[PDB]
Amino acid sequence: ANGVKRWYQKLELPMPPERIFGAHMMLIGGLACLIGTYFFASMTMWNDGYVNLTLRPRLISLGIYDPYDTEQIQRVWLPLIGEFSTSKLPFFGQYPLTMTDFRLFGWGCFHIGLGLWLVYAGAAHYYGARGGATIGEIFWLLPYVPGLKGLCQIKWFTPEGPWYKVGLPWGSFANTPWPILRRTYADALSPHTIYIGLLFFIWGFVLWFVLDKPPVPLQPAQVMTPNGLMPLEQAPFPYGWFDPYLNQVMHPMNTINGETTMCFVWGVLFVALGAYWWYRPPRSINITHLEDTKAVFHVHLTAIGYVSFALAIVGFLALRNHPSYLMLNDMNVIIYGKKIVNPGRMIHNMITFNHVQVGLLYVAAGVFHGGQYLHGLNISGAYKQARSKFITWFQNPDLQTKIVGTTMFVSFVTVVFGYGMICWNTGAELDLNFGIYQFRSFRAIQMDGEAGNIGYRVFRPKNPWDPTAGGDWVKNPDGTAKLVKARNLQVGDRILNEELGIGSSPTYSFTTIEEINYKPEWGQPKLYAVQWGSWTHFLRKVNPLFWVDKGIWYLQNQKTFEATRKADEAYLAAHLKAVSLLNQIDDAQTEEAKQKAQAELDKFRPELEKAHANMLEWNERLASTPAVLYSNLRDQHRDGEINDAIFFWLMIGGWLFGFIPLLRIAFHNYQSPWYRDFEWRKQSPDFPCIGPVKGGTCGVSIQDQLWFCILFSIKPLSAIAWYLDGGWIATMMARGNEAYYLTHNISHTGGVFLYMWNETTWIWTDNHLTAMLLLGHLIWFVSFALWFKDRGSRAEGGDIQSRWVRLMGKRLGIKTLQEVRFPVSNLATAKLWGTVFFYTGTFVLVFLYFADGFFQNR
Amino acid sequence: VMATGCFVGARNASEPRLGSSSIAASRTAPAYLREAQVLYEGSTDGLPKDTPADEIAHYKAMLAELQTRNYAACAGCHQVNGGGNKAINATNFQDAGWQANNSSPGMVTSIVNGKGKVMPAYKDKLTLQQINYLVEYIRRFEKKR
Amino acid sequence: MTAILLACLFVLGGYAALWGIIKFVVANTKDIAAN
Amino acid sequence: MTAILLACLFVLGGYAALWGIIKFVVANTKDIAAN
Amino acid sequence: GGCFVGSRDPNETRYPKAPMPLQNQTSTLKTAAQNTPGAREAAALRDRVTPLNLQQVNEQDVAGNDPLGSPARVVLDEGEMYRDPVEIYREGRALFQNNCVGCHGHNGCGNVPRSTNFTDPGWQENNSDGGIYSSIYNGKGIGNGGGAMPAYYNQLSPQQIRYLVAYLRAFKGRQCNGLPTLSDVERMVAERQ
Amino acid sequence: MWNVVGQIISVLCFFILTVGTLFGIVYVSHLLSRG
Amino acid sequence: MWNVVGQIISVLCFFILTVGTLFGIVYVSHLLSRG
Amino acid sequence: DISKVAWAWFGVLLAICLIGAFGNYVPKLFVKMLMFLN
Ligand code: 2GO
Ligand code: BCL
Ligand code: CLA
Ligand SMILES: CNCCOP(=O)(O)O[C@H](COC(=O)CCCCCCCCCCCC(C)C)OC(=O)CCCCCCCCCCCC(C)C
Ligand SMILES: CNCCOP(=O)(O)O[C@H](COC(=O)CCCCCCCCCCCC(C)C)OC(=O)CCCCCCCCCCCC(C)C
Ligand SMILES: CC(C)CCCCCCCCCCCC(=O)OC[C@@H](OC(=O)CCCCCCCCCCCC(C)C)OP(=O)(O)OCCN
Ligand code: HEC
Ligand code: HEC
Ligand code: SF4
Ligand SMILES: [Ca+2]
Repeated sequence: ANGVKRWYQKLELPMPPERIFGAHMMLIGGLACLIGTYFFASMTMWNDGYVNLTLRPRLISLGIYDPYDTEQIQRVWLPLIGEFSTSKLPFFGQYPLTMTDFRLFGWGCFHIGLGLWLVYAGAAHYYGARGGATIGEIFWLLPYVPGLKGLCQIKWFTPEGPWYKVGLPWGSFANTPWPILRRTYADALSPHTIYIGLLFFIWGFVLWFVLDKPPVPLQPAQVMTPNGLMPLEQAPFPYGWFDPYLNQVMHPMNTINGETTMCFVWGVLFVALGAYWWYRPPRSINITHLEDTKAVFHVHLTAIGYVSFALAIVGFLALRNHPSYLMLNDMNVIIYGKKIVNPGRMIHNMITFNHVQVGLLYVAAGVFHGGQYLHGLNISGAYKQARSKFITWFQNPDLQTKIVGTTMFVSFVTVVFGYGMICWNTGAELDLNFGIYQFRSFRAIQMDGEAGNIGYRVFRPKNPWDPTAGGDWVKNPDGTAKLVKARNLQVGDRILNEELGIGSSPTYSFTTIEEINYKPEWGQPKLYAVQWGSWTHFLRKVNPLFWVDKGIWYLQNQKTFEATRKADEAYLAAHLKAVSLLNQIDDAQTEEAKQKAQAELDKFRPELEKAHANMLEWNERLASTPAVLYSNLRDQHRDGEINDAIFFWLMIGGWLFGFIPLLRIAFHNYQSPWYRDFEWRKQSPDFPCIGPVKGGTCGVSIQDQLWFCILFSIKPLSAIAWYLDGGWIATMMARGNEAYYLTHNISHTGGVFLYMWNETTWIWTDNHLTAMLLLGHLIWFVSFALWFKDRGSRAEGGDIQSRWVRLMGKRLGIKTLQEVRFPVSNLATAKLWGTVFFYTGTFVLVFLYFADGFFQNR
Repeated sequence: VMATGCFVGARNASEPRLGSSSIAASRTAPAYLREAQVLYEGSTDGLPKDTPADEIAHYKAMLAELQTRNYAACAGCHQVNGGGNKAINATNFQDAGWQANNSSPGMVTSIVNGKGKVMPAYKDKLTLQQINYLVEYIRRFEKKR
Repeated sequence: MTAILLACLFVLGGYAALWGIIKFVVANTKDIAAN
Repeated sequence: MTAILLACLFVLGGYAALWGIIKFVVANTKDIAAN
Repeated sequence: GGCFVGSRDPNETRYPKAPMPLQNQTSTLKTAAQNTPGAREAAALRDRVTPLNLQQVNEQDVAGNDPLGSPARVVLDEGEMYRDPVEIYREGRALFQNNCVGCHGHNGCGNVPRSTNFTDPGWQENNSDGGIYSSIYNGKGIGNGGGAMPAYYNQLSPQQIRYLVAYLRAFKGRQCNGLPTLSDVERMVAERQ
Repeated sequence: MWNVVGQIISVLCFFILTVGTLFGIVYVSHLLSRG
Repeated sequence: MWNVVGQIISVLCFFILTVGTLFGIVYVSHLLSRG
Repeated sequence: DISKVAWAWFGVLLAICLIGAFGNYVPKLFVKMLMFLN
């Protein structure tokens, strides 16, 4: 509490309102100037990059960015404009410009104009509260720009100034004698929600009359398109409601018109809720400590975190298949010279994971900040006499250990289940022998087709149920190995691994057929013989989301489901009967019998072709029905996978793993039960320890629990990233086209570890992304310097280094070096910067898994 | 603040035709594929009778220049429609197995470098942006199965 | 819409389920101090 | 034999080199304590 | 981990092959068992199973350093290339299992995103042998050292790439359980390579 | 469905072996420092 | 001969800029934290 | 020191270890009890 600690804590709560208000208004104005520049960065003369690409789908949907507009403009407004001083537009003049460049420049300028003015008006409230300020204090870096000192004594934002430099003439909100103004923060909740309702109404008027998207049901009967004037329902997506990439009319609320009708809906709701609160503001005793801005800061901030998580979820679904993003896949997208696989989905993934990441940070930081309010209360005596039940509901220390311990138990059980299943199935997929057990892989041999006429040597047991049976090789009467055709494989049969070409399982010798004539519920339309070893395909159904999704889809699609089932049925019967006819040919034994047989097969054949084409086309019609929750790349149903089931369990376990430190902040900011047995009392929110006593105590403060939340949460977050970008999370080594994935029509990019090496071969083909990869790795491992129990070693070595450098200064007569003292971070600041370095390392590196492309092929 | 925009540079495109942005054309599928079809066919003849006079003559000037550098058109090895020639081993772009087992990024370098014996290198004939357009046109030849 | 509603309902359901467990423990261990 | 002797001598000269350096620093900063 | 490895398969002899030549195959300097109880069975058995061109090859012998190793100049003589299935199998499975499985799978059906899948008939029909050489030699895609399909012109010899080319045509129309066997190579070679 | 009854037996033995072993190293690490 | 000299000059500048920058980070760390 | 109860777990872990190795190595070697063969 003397070093660097007073720099990132210089602006703490509570604060006066004019100071919060003006500072927010200035940030708003600054964020509008930055978006201004992003509009300039989106014009059509620039390369694709990750900024202008995250904005383009939305700019298309608004009609600002026209995808099919090539005509160059040469005059538009004021007379004669080939190019000027910076030219016809400042510096945009050497370029050829279209209408969408002008729209983009118009919107960019507005943003910059309205931003700059919001910055000024915000400084009028901010500096105006203080009576006013000087150009030299506002800007502060003008003292050392000699000359300009006569215009750095001028006072701005003053109370009685001439109009153009006034600030707040009555000094503060509370003194100004306007009765409309509300005097507390509860009271003010009402005009705030009226103001927000009005911002909605503004966006809908702009949508309707400036962007020309009327609200449903007042949509136009026709729209203008690059091919002329077209009925709304046939005009393609940016212009009308017809989705080209799915080839269907869009629901009316799936369009930007749907969005302008919701503008008016939401606006009316917010205005009415504000009118209600104008007569009935919040009042209960449970809430009146929230007038302190330090306390509401906790409520608001972790609320916004939850809002951010909810944006991620809603946005993901709503837009995973929307024509805004798919339209990027036809725009010849080139980044750092390259050509991207599926840039639509990539950009979509980046926006949703960016919201996800904001959600975690703000929830955690809101809780941390709340822990600071509560520690304050304890350390001044008034925690024990808080009156709101939102504090007092959790004061009993024994309830606090019951809450925490059962959320540890729930975390434990569900993480053990998830991770334990991942481990079981990587054992299965890798065919590992443990001596005590042999893991066995999925393997499939087609049994219909022409592949069902391929022969195999088969070792057949007689009676698996008599231990001490044994088996024999299937043979001819002549003694030589009979080749069994795949159609005649039976359950129990063993085939040599090396007759199948398998070199990856050298520890066991045979594949066992465990199921014949198998057709995947969801998968390829074929019939198979299977070794299910240890691979647990049933685990897909251990997912409550498998069942809700499939039940609702069955209900919407019941009678094509039913006909597809009857087609499969008729086909399996035809296959079986055709296999018996083929077998009578094989074993016919005398050409009279062999002609009779071949003539029977020749007569059944047309009918077996009919049943196959029937099954094929019902199974194709079934696989093109609309998705509910689990989706294709073309918004079609897919069954849930082992991957989806693992992701369900990992969300429960891993978010509880990551959030148990936050419950420790909320309950144990002053005393945990380990502290309370010793009589200890944590004296501040950020102390590093108090140890070596009792074995050592590093990491009990609230600041540290915040850092341990951030780390532990890296684990569910990376589950989310792998799952968005198409990794397979249910094992560690899944290969892209392994027999299981191929037979069950699953597309994935890798499998835990394998994903990592699989995506990085794509990452290596971009030299900007490989530079990012190198820098990312270096930031991270340096966090270890700062996080290991080693600060004393670093202090005592730094000291040797300082002595030495001062010896060199004194010897060589170099005055700048005879008093060097190297600065060595203390333990608290080492933990802060260690968490910073750990976090940023990891998440630059994750950006790369998204930036490489979306390789899921659906 | 940081990305004040983002300084990514200006986009490389093809040749300019007066009054119609070439940079823009290079991201608008119907414009880029019209130029890909011209390169692919070696003529402006299969272009929509709706094509403007200026367009039809800019393409011809493009071809005439390429004819002096001994450029060989893609059609007629591969045909006007795909799926080349088994005789010459010329690739069939209509085939779905050929299409699934190629990425568009990968396809690029096989046109740049040429491919084994007969398919010629185009690195000294065409710009990398004109190869990108052709990879996009070849994509639209795919048939099912 | 159906997918968005299902996903949100499942997140709030995980919270509600945790509340119910954590309150089946509190209600039936009320005679025992944790320690 | 030649490569073996070279490697070995290069490691032994790595240590001998360092000592010499250190000896130069000690002698030429005699009478400056390093506090 | 150690000692309790299994019994060795009697069909994999350890009987020794002749040593790899010191002279470069591209040299312009001077160009390019007994009767003891079981020594003849062991030599005959080594002649089918133990590979001769598995080892990385002298640096002057790599295809980028070989005067006749460029895609434009290599000789793809079909009679020499599809002459002997034992040999294609002996050599190409060792080279493939080592170098190519990582990215193309243990079944050779594709592991790394967008990777080839050699069992696909449509892919087989539309590739030449010379085409397959070009993509091994050059790599596929833009990047340093080839793209996502890496280049091999330092790394492999022209003779090693040719065993790879012939082996890869045994993948045609097989199922997704490991690699082509000796009789896959033989049915491929009978149906004209 | 005998593969799903067989598979499940294995998976259940895996969980007893592993979680039994984990809480076996936690019980033997308490005898080496306190009991 | 001349390429080599040109390359030595770029490498020197890089060492002057990266080591130089690193020490400035230390000095700045020093001014914040204390003196 | 070891409790009776912790000695009776260490017995269940060994029964699961030789029910696994007995069914893994017996059909490999004795060519019987074919149900468990691979
Ligand atoms: C060919 C691959 C290539 C090479 C060059 C490479 C090598 C190495 C080395 C080395 C010497 O070999 C190191 C030391 C190293 C280090 C790292 N790399 Zn690294 N690395 C590569 C590539 C990359 C890339 C692109 C990325 C990393 C990422 C990272 C990161 C990871 C930091 C970290 O702690 O991350 C924790 C999260 C992990 C490991 C991901 C787990 C994902 C999984 C799907 C989650 C769910 C499943 C589990 C069983 C879950 C538990 C259950 C529950 C609690 C949720 C650091 C800098 C990083 C990352 O994983 O971040 C989460 C990252 O994004 N790396 N990495
Ligand atoms: C919606 C209610 C608000 C909230 C409103 C208030 C108000 C008002 C008060 C507090 C107060 C407290 N809150 Mg709070 N607080 C919220 C969330 C949290 C969370 C959390 C993990 O999310 C924690 C750990 C805390 C903890 C705390 C303490 C710092 C403090 C008093 C102890 C305690 O109450 O234990 C809390 C323990 C928990 C176990 C609760 C966790 C569950 C929360 C309620 C909801 C999560 C679900 C969310 C809706 C899911 C989102 C949906 C999806 C996005 C689709 N709050 C949410 C955002 N909180 C009091 C205070 O004094 O601080 C200044 C106080 O008066
Ligand atoms: C990049 C990794 C890195 C570097 C360069 C260092 C550097 C050092 N460590 Mg730290 N350390 C690291 C990581 C690193 N460490 C990790 C991962 C851990 C966890 C185990 C630690 C734990 C740790 C302990 C406990 C201690 C140290 C100590 C030391 C110092 C040894 C004294 C000395 O040998 O002088 C020789 C100097 C060098 C050999 C390094 C030269 C500078 C390097 C090469 C490059 C600068 C690179 C940097 C990333 C550049 C960014 C610059 C910016 C402009 C881009 C030295 C300053 C000791 C010490 O005395 O404390 C001061 C010490 O006690 N290290
Ligand atoms: C490339 N192919 C992957 C995507 O394929 P597709 O779109 O077909 O299928 C899914 C499935 O649906 C879900 O996956 C819904 C969540 C279920 C909750 C399951 C139950 C959740 C309960 C957890 C409660 C935790 C509490 C108690 C701490 O695609 C998605 O929706 C995933 C994208 C969304 C991104 C994740 C959003 C954040 C995760 C939840 C945040 C939680 C926080 C508020 C803490
Ligand atoms: C009284 N002593 C103890 C109590 O006080 P106490 O510990 O807070 O004092 C610290 C400690 O010392 C360090 O913490 C070491 C830094 C030097 C290592 C030097 C090594 C740094 C290199 C690391 C880079 C690796 C990354 C890139 C992977 O307080 C701080 O340094 C606080 C951190 C603030 C630093 C701000 C950096 C911004 C400067 C950027 C612009 C400078 C130049 C560009 C002009
Ligand atoms: C695995 C490990 C544990 C085992 C270590 C192996 C040890 C092997 C010992 C290495 C033996 C080398 C001799 C062979 C050789 O040097 O060859 C001929 C060499 O003739 C000699 O000088 C002969 C004199 C050799 C008398 C030296 C005895 C060595 C002592 C070992 C001490 C080990 C310690 C204590 C660490 O030729 P030239 O250099 O002239 O020509 C270049 C060759 N192109
Ligand atoms: C003279 C014939 C000829 C001309 C002209 C020709 N090609 Fe080819 N091309 C071939 C043959 C032959 C192959 C088969 C390559 C091989 O051996 O595998 C092929 C292969 C291809 C492939 C498949 C490559 C791959 O990787 O798999 C593409 C794409 C292709 N050509 C595009 C073009 C384009 C684009 C042009 C014109 C710009 C063009 N070709 C001109 C003959 C030609
Ligand atoms: C690093 C991963 C990787 C390794 C190692 C690798 N490949 Fe590939 N391979 C790919 C990818 C990715 C493709 C798809 C390229 C494309 O279209 O984008 C591919 C494609 C191919 C193609 C088809 C080329 C064509 O033009 O159609 C052949 C042939 C090929 N690989 C053979 C091999 C052989 C032989 C080896 C070992 C020598 C090998 N590969 C090693 C990743 C790899
Ligand atoms: S090593 Fe550090 S954290 Fe641990 S007791 Fe000592 S000073 Fe505290
Ligand atoms: Ca990706």
